[PDB]
Amino acid sequence: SPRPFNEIPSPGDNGWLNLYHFWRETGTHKVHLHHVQNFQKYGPIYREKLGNVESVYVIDPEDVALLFKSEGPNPERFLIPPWVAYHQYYQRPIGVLLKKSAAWKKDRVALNQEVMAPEATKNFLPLLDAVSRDFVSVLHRRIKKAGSGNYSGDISDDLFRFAFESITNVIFGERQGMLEEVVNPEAQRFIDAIYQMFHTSVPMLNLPPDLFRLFRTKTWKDHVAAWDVIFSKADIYTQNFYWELRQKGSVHHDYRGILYRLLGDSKMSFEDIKANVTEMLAGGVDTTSMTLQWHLYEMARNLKVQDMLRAEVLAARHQAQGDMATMLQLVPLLKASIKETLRLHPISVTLQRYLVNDLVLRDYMIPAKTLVQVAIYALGREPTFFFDPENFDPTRWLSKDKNITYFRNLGFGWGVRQCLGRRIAELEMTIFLINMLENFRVEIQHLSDVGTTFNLILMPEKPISFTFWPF
Amino acid sequence: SLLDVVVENNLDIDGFGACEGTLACSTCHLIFEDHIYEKLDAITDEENDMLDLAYGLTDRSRLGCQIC
Ligand code: HEM
Ligand SMILES: CC(C)CCC[C@@H](C)[C@H]1CC[C@H]2[C@@H]3CC=C4C[C@@H](O)CC[C@]4(C)[C@H]3CC[C@]12C
Ligand code: FES
Repeated sequence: SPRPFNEIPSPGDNGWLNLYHFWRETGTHKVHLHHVQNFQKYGPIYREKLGNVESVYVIDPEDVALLFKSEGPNPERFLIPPWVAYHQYYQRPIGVLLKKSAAWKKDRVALNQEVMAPEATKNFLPLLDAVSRDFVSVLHRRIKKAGSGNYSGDISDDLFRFAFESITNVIFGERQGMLEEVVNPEAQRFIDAIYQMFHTSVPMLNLPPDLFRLFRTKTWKDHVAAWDVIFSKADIYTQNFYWELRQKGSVHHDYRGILYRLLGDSKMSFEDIKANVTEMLAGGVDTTSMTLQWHLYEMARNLKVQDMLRAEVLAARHQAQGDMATMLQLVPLLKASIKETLRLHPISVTLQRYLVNDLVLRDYMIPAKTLVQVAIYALGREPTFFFDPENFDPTRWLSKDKNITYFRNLGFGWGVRQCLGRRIAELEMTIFLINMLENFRVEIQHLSDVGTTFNLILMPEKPISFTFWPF
Repeated sequence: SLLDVVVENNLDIDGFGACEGTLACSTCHLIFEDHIYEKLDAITDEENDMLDLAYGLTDRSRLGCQIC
């Protein structure tokens, strides 16, 4: 008695017509709003073919749970078509992001041992702390320079350089110098290419490669140029590290970074390692930086919450007697505030899985091989799933009612193919915010609501200018 | 760990311990009886997060790959 697939509410079966109306009414850079509006229009489940790709969209955590309950051993998400086309056409070695089945599993398991396992990740603490402490020093320097007892500015560019320094430090065990007054321009080029690769992805999204070649010729060209900078720089770093290792040929007892571990004790070939280094580097720069910027924004918008997080951090530093490793298990509210930041400001608009087997959702039969998307952004703003969703309230994640948070913490995805950088990102952000909260109060002058723009990853729609006061 | 037991003992459960003991899935999910539960060290924030997204949750359950 479950309804057939075609009875799922839908704007219609013409993908090109659907694409036309999406661009006309909402716009490519507002796909998150498109999702919100569609659930308002159709209810909690709908299907929409956009251009060539059809998906079923869900918002209800109970449906999300069923989706992930039926997951197979080698899950597949939606592959970004211009990314795939660039790698295939220009014959670039692929990493874990673009692989599937057994070849994906092979990379993933090798990578998990160096970047996910608690026994590997404990080594990240000193490397990430060093970078965050240097960030703090930059701000103290700018405050001194300003002569006003404070510093006001848009720090988005500093945050990109912070994220780059952090990911490179854990990968290479070496400082790139991106937080110094005089910066490596070739590393800045790498940073800028990552943003450009994301931004240029958007006009090609719902199109097959045959069409974006023909109607998005300039964008495709710019996109190819962004990825070329990414691969070229990453490959130089990796090759140089490989040869330096042989030049200094000493068996080190001290931790030397992820790459050292992979090259010395991995089942991965050098080519797989170099491909995955490229992805980790590119994945690390725009994700934590934007998420941290939103966190700072929410702290400035919610001064009482900022006070409570500071009070928690100071007590944890005291109780841990200064030790970072101990401290990180004593900041439950800070960690909750990160979940809360990702609820309202997800990096990823959706999660997606291709079904392995037929599946029923809300009395509708969804056939195997169908793409199903969980609308993460829409979920986070939905008042039936979160009390007062517009309010930044970290304590909602500590609720002893363990049905208030059921399948709600979805920012990094789920299961065996969840975010590969999740531990790096969680540790980088928590350590960053500990250092910031100990050192400054954050405010925004003339605070106004900052919206969101879809630039492949979700990002603030306009610049945010903070005021920092030393604490 | 209880994962390494299932691995080299060669038990049944399909896809149990999919991430292979890196606290990066929740397929090693197991239910413990009261007297064994309190005997084990405090639960990390990371394990708690994985547990909230594990289907069929119990207040006496833990991740198999994190139990020595
Ligand atoms: C705020 C920080 C971040 C957020 C919110 C985020 C979010 C995500 C999401 C939602 C996914 C898809 C997961 C799924 O399908 O279940 C993902 C996958 C991925 N992430 Fe992240 N991410 C972040 C940081 C990073 C960092 C720092 C890296 C660099 C190591 C990274 C590398 C990757 C890679 C390589 C994948 C694909 C993994 C695979 O297919 O096996 N991410 N991330
Ligand atoms: C730069 C590469 C190597 C790493 C990027 C990691 C993150 C940022 C990537 C990996 C998988 C990605 C998602 C893959 C699928 C979709 C569905 C699409 O309709 C909107 C974008 C979205 C939601 C992507 C957002 C960015 C994403 C989460
Ligand atoms: S096996 Fe992946 S969490 Fe225990």
